[PDB]
Amino acid sequence: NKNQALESAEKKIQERKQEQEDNLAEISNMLRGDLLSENPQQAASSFGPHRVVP
Amino acid sequence: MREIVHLQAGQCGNQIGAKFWEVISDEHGIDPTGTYHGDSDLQLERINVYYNEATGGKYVPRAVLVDLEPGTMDSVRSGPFGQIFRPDNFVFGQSGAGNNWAKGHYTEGAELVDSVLDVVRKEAESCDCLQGFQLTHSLGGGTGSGMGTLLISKIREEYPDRIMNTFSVVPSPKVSDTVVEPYNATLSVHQLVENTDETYCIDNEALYDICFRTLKLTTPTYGDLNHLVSATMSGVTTCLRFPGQLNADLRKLAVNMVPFPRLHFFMPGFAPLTSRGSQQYRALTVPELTQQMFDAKNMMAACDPRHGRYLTVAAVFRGRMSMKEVDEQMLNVQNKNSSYFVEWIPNNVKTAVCDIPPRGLKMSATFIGNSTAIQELFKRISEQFTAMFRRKAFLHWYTGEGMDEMEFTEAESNMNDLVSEYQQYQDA
Amino acid sequence: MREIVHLQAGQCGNQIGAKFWEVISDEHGIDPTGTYHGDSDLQLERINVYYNEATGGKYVPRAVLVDLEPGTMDSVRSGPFGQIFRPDNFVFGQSGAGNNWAKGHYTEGAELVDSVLDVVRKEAESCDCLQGFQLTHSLGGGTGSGMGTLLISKIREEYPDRIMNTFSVVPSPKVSDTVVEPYNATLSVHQLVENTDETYCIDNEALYDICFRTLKLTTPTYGDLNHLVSATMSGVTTCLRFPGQLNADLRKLAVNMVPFPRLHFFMPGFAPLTSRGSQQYRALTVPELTQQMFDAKNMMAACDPRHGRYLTVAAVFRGRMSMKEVDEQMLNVQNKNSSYFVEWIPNNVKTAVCDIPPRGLKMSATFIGNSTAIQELFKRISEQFTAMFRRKAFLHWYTGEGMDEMEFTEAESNMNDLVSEYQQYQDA
Amino acid sequence: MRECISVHVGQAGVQIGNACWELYCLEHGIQPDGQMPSDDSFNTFFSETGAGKHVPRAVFVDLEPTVIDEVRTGTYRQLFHPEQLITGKEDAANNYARGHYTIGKELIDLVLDRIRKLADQCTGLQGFLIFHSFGGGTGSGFTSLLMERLSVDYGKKSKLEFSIYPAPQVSTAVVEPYNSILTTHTTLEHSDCAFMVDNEAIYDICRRNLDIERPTYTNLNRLIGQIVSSITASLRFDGALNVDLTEFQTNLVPYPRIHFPLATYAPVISAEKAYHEQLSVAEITNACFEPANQMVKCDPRHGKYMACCLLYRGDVVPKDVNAAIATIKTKRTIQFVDWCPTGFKVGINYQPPTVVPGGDLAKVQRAVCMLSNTTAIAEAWARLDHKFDLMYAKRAFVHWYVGEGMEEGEFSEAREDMAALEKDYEEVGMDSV
Amino acid sequence: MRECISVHVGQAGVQIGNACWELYCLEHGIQPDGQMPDSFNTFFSETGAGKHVPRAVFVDLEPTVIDEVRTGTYRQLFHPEQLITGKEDAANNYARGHYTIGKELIDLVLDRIRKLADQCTGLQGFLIFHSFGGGTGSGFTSLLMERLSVDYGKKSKLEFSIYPAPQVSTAVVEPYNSILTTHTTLEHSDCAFMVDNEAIYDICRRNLDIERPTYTNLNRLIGQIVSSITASLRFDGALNVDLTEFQTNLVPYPRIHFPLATYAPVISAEKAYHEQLSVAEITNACFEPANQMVKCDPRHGKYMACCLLYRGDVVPKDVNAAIATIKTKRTIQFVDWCPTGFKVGINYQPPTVVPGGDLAKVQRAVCMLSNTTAIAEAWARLDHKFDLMYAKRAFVHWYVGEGMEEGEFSEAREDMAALEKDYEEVGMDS
Ligand SMILES: Nc1nc2c(ncn2[C@@H]2O[C@H](COP(=O)(O)OP(=O)(O)OP(=O)(O)O)[C@@H](O)[C@H]2O)c(=O)[nH]1
Ligand SMILES: Nc1nc2c(ncn2[C@@H]2O[C@H](COP(=O)(O)OP(=O)(O)OP(=O)(O)O)[C@@H](O)[C@H]2O)c(=O)[nH]1
Ligand SMILES: Nc1nc2c(ncn2[C@@H]2O[C@H](COP(=O)(O)OP(=O)(O)O)[C@@H](O)[C@H]2O)c(=O)[nH]1
Ligand SMILES: Nc1nc2c(ncn2[C@@H]2O[C@H](COP(=O)(O)OP(=O)(O)O)[C@@H](O)[C@H]2O)c(=O)[nH]1
Ligand SMILES: [Mg+2]
Repeated sequence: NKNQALESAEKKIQERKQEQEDNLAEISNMLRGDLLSENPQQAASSFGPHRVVP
Repeated sequence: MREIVHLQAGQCGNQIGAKFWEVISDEHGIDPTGTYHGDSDLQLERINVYYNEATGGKYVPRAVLVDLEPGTMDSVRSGPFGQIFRPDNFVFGQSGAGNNWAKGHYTEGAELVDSVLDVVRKEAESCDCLQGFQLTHSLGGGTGSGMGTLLISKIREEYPDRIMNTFSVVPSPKVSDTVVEPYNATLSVHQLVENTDETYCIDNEALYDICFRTLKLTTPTYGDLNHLVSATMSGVTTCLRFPGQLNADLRKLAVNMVPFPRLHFFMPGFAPLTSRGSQQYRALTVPELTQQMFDAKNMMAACDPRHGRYLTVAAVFRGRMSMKEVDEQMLNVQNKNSSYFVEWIPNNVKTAVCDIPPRGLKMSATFIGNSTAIQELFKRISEQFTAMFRRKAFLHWYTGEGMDEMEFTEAESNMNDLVSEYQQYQDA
Repeated sequence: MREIVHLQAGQCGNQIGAKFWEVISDEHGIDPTGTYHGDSDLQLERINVYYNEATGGKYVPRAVLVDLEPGTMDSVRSGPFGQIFRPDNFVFGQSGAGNNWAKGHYTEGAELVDSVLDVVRKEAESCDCLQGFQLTHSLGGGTGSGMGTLLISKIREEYPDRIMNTFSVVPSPKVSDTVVEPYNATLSVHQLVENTDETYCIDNEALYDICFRTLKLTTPTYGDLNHLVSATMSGVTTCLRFPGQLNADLRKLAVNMVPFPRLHFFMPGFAPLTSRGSQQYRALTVPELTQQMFDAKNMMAACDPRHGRYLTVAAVFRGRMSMKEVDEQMLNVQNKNSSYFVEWIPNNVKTAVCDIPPRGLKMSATFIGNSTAIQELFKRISEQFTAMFRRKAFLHWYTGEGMDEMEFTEAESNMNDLVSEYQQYQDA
Repeated sequence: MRECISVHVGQAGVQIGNACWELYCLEHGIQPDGQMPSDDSFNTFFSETGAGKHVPRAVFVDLEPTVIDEVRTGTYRQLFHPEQLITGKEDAANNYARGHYTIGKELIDLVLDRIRKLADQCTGLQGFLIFHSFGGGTGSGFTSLLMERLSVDYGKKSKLEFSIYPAPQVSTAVVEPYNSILTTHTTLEHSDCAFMVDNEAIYDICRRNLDIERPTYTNLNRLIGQIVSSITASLRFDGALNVDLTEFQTNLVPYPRIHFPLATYAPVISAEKAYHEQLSVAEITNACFEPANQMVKCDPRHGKYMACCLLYRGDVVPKDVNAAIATIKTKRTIQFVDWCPTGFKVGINYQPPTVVPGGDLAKVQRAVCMLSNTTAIAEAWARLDHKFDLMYAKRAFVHWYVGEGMEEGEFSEAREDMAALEKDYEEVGMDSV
Repeated sequence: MRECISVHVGQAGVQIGNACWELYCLEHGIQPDGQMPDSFNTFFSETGAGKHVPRAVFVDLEPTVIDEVRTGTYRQLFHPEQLITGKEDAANNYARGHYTIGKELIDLVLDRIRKLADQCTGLQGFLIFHSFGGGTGSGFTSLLMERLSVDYGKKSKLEFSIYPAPQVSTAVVEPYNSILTTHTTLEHSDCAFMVDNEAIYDICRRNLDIERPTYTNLNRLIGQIVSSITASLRFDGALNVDLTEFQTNLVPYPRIHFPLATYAPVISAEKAYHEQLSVAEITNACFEPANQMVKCDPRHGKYMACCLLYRGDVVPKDVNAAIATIKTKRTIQFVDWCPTGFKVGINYQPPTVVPGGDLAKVQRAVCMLSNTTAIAEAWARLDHKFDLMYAKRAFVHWYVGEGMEEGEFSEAREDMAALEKDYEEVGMDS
């Protein structure tokens, strides 16, 4: 029962650190996501740089 | 083995669906040329719901491109994902509807509906077991409001046992694009109340309010509006695309949300929407997801839920998380806000959870609500209809195209009947 | 898991909170940004009482900063600890009250309360056991005096039991920043006698004194004065934050310092306040701190407690110290000075010994004293109001902002009532 | 010679059986491939072929393929027979009419063909264990259709039920009371003993007895899996006082229409907590009868105890059992009916339960599972009837049922028959003077 | 065999428990961990291994005091659940602790107390430690005592409590919180041992030399007193005395059941090795009017009884010689209807030292639970104090609004009045 308690405590810490890793990937995928960045590159079209996107 | 055929009409319907197929392809790992360069086998396991096989590991969407103007097809091909669609599915007219319901439904859309229906039976009957259809259009336009409702009637007389879904974009007065939009909306809700098994009402001004104060964008264009709609479509149908610990597809949502066959007008919403500056100020937890989910400020409709009562509520979730935490939160929102839910339904909120979140997200949720408070959306359109119908404002455009006065009268009559029927079930 | 939502209202309030929050952050260890760069463990044990928690170890303060003009709040943001506050808790208006209780309580303050009440709930909703709220504000203004009282009322109703303290800044006995102070304050006190659990009364006059005869500070800034209100603040919430030999709590302090309901107007004061040169010549011993906290000069209010009988006293000693001394140095007071403590309450003193000491200090204390001397404050605020209402001076301003003339008299009566209660007990 | 065919129907039935068959595989040392690394006690659940394979004696049926295809592509791909995992193409969508009349009636011929193939393979068949949920469509419709087909084809063969009874407050569906009333009325007499669990109680058990916060369905199915292993432990392992599956209908259900005993598992404690206390026989016996350690969300002091069946695993002494139950009977906090002075079935087994890697349970020397048939379950039916007629008064959601091949009068037939069951419990809950 | 569950209620209780269980541990050699590296049975239970979990239920409505134990040196000694805490305190208001904030923890406690009584084969009785001046310690204690009588039947429900001090008084609502608790506990408590604080302060300065003492030193002494009330239950002695006995030979008439405690060889090490603490020496001191635990001068009443508990090396002959002497001196006066007077209990185990305590390993010690009538002065002061306030209806809103009628206060002071009369009637000599 003791090694289970040490294994469960280390598993909860590992799940907490894994939670923080995809929390930072959550934020980093927002600041470059073609929605919140508001870059003027969604207007690019397949017909050329002049035509842009309507 | 549960396929969905996508339909889209009008400029608004095409631009929303162009962003919709972009979001799905990012989730399912499909490049703009149509080949699966993804990572997980869980992506390529249920691709058949939306895409079709093509030779050489190529995936073509099961969508038909419908419009009366050839200018919208140039717009959808100018997008980043414009080459994924099959050119045989592009059915474009020669003369535009011109914000006319009569042209979209009787004289100009009557010759194009046969060409559209040939493509619809072409894609519907290549599926072993089709689940239902999906239509995106706007009720204020001419092509979307007129031919969109015509396609609703003509595919439900051939597929009655299949579910019907329409993502309607109803007009709102405070952001007005066309002047004749109360005429187009009134003539089209009658085709919605009698045919569509479930429908979603999207308000442009609620999308703008979300883009102004919830996401805090300086210059929100239409593609940002279409992204919020498209995330809701993905959240609604994420059950039959990815596994979940307890599932709810389109039909099981329609069973538990629609208590009576004329009560299917919903109130969509998307939970994980935060601004760029508030990204580091939030804790990605289920209580925040649910707290922002039921907020009227986050709602994608212009009718405030506090003015009515929630008949039923759906909750479809995406991500790996706990179930007690979710099940307790829907218990908490029912118990504290007991005045905002109808008494004759004791369990107003249902729950769906999928274990796969969207790409770039760890968690996501979508909100579906059949509330009485959507009757004020129709009541404010009807008061703008009787203001124009009494003096016969723009009616020579419609009367000269082959429809009578009694059609406008019976459209308003069926519309007031729906609002009164909503009022009676709020009284209980 | 007790938690305190800090509603800072008005210019004075927004500056009071800016330093209060900086001070509590320095204790708990939270840095300008919000990450624990501290050198202990108890600094993070009970942080839920004041800070929430985002991702990354960011501890966002649970606070709502409200104002009818963005100015002071924009100035607060651009400061030291000005990036801890969540960017969606800075509810602001566009037209200020302009030293007008009316505008703040009926006109423009009443078009913001709704927005504030939303933020308020969200923070109080994510609270296992919200011990209560805390309003730091000024009583001679408009958003601080009006919207403040409006909020305290709507909140007190929506949230009953929850404690509701207020660090109110009342007018001075000498000079007056605002000419309309008489009205503003008189009109506000009435409300602070009905919807406040324990109101602390700080006067800028006292701050100058304790920053000239005690701190030998020649050029005091409002911030040096605000650090003093911030020290008293922490003292009344140090036992629900850091462990202790004898533990206290906002509610416990209220129970042993509010004899009869109406009287909730206390008088704050610190303890180890010492000069720079007179720092090396001191002897931090309970004996010493208890000779300052009771010394009239170290009070933070105008009322001198030699003209009134302390109905009760509440010392919160923060510092690992000798329990015997704390006690032996309490009887001495009640004994030696025997005419400055009422006889109808056997023991007139509450004692609490929190251990973790104030940063950069060995032993401190926070005294809150209900005294019949507080009648002086309201007597002055009333003699002013009288002179003004007699010649109906700036009445017009208040009148045409959704107000009458009877409410003025009502208030004056309400005040004369509290001052009568005070005197009654004093002589009883 | 002691076999039982375990049918898993619905998503709740399938996902419970994933944890059940993981526990059965770890108990008998059968790897997920189906081959033992290096006895005949596995026969009650597995069927050894000519080679080293050991296929389970189970069928996995669900109308929605998004759950079973996870099993068909998971770790236990090579354990289950491909024909034993049967799917449709459209789910029942919380419609009892879809699970019974329209969609579920399509798949009933293949399932009964697979069941009779397993039954012909068996030499000592004892009963059928069916895992489902009252609140679903497939778990209420196809389960009910399976009972009608099993009764007409197999007769008085024993049929045990492990159903997720609807929780008093938490519900994941709106028409969940409709399916719960409908499936109960048609299973009242095609079922022999239907064991009850609720999701809220397991949530409370995982919160207050286990140390884990934020529990998921995986912890729920493992704890249910421990119960069914404890129920069927006597067939596989040596026991001092053996218990059969034909036993449970004799010593638990007194009257034909009342077959809803309450399952519980008292020694459910975490590893850190288990270090701080012993787990003696008297401590685990009286933890069964605690109202806070009930796996059905209803207060047992509100009603009368009718029949109790206690199954013990591990190094448990029969004398300590006799002393513990005697102290239970002398306690006046709980009370039995006067017409059942015995009220106790005792079962003793020798093998302690096997701890699963990754589970929240601890290594325990003794285990107990109590199946208690109580009168206090009547308040659950009355509350469930209150939810049924609150929407039946305005005919809410009835158009989804009448439009799928089922008559409207069945609603007025099931509720009238359920109202009889409400005061069948009232009739048996009074003393005779 | 002969076990005793210990239910501590409130900061005082939780902190008293800490000192007490620390001593219990260093007496039965149970290291903080919980293991020894059947005397322990009484207070310590046992897992199949050698983990001796205490038989206690530390309960406190406020989540702070018990938390210092949950995360401390004796963290893995106590079972995680035995420590039962709440979410908010009783704010020095009997009402909250007995009607509102305390009516949501009673279940957890009585449940756990039952779970520690199912492992007990000879439960002598429950020891209830608390302080009258606090909220929980007054409210919850009264609450528990009520349902303790109805559930655990007629058991030796003893109670080591802390009565308010003559002058010093932490809270101002102490008069009220302590009258509203006697009224209910008067008929639900067997022996309520009264031990103040200002008396122990005086001892720590005069007897031991620790000037500026803290609640630690005061609490350490309380533990030595509780160790001696339960030393014949654990260790062996020539004349052993069980918890059941005290009630009989200490409580004369029912209501009168407030004995006063007293230690004896309370000396500093620097003094220990300067005096041959004899059995008389320790006895004479255990009666002097400056070593008492409450500042009630025993030279004003009549010892209605006395129970002298000798611990350590104590020849049975000296205990007689000493008691004989006490009987001679007329200052120590006893009521006429108590011609016997004393009850002796000798235990061989010597008092133990704490690594960092105050007293020095003695070879002999005596604790005397004495029922003097001089404890009347205590309630008389408290009665005035209450009367000085109820008249002005002060702090009455803090109770009427927390599930309590104003009538209760009056009803309680009438019971207080009665007890003060009884204590006088039992004095009037024949
Ligand atoms: N034990 C257990 N119960 C579950 C699980 N998932 C859902 N449930 C319960 O099962 C009930 C409904 O059954 P479902 O899981 O939806 O499966 P079903 O019965 O076939 O119903 P559908 O497939 O949605 O038509 C819900 O009310 C839940 O309470 C699970 O993973 N384990
Ligand atoms: N003699 C002695 N008294 C103590 C000790 N520790 C605490 N006390 C007493 O405890 C009293 C304060 O405790 P309480 O007021 O009950 O604090 P609490 O338990 O949190 O009660 P509430 O705050 O009302 O919930 C003081 O009057 C002290 O006399 C101790 O170690 N020795
Ligand atoms: N959300 C959203 N709404 C749009 C978009 N484009 C147009 N609309 C709405 O559609 C309405 C006009 O529809 P219209 O283009 O005339 O429809 P059509 O005549 O059928 O092509 C306006 O009120 C717009 O608010 C879009 O990209 N996104
Ligand atoms: N102690 C202290 N008092 C302040 C501070 N700032 C303003 N005040 C007081 O606030 C009073 C004015 O209140 P006001 O400025 O009108 O608040 P408003 O309603 O937001 O405009 C003055 O009498 C000042 O004494 C500060 O930083 N510290
Ligand atoms: Mg399913």
